[PDB]
Amino acid sequence: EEKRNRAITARRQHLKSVMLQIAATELEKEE
Amino acid sequence: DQQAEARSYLSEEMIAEFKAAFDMFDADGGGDISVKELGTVMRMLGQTPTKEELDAIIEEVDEDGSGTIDFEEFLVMMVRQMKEDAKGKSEEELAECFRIFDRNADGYIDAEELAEIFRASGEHVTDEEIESLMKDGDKNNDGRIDFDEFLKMMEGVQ
Ligand SMILES: [Ca+2]
Ligand SMILES: [Ca+2]
Repeated sequence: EEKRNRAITARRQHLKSVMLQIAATELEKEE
Repeated sequence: DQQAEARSYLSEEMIAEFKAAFDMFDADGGGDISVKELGTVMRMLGQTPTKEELDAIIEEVDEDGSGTIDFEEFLVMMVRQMKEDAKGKSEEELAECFRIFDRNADGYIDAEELAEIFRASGEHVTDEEIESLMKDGDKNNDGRIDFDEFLKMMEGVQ
């Protein structure tokens, strides 16, 4: 019940970490 | 007063979890907990202030000095701490991610642009996922997210 939301926030925090990578990666290829 | 802000700054599932821990140390059942329990409750929800920092906090929230704090007080503070403790990218680097994310360059990142992001990743982001990311990120509710809103959402992220 509250375990889910714990997971929900986790997954979300993770995706944001991914965003930063995708961005970073793409910013290097710009060379 | 300046509470609803702190409430807004936190997601739905966060305030839902924070309560859980809070309520946990609330025997009085009065939506109240002892300041001698703060440090430990804050530990359950990720925060790790140094004992000296926990003392500062206790001084701020409980100024009049009764030895307890409510949940709205917990919120307002938890949020400030979360922010203070932040250790994410700076403005400069975060703005560059932004322009990578804003394909049409309208000053926003929209639902569609959002899913356009995880495509470069080998992950599977559900429709709701995309919607929740935008949900917590969306604060004026314009349906999208601007830079300043992108900052908050990226606050101390690794
Ligand atoms: Ca855009
Ligand atoms: Ca918005």
